[PDB]
Amino acid sequence: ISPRSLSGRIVGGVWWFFTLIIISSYTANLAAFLTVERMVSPIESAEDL
Amino acid sequence: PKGSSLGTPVNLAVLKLSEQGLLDKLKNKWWYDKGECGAKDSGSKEKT
Repeated sequence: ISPRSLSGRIVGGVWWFFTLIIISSYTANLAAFLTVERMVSPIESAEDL
Repeated sequence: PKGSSLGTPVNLAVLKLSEQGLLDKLKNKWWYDKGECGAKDSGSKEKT
């Protein structure tokens, strides 16, 4: 966010694309676990119990 | 064999070994103790 920088543009371009992929994957995984309700079984084994 | 002297004593000894735990102990000894795959389920980490 400072004036015009030839290098700052590529930094904020790669960074913007990176954070875009990150937030997209976050939303996608959140929908994946609000849609897929798979009952996880805790500590079935006796030794871990 | 039918009518053998060892029939009933072995029939009782099997139950005696099962109730004592020696049968399960031998099972674990020759299956898991000598088993090549030692990590078994205690170290699998139960990925979740």
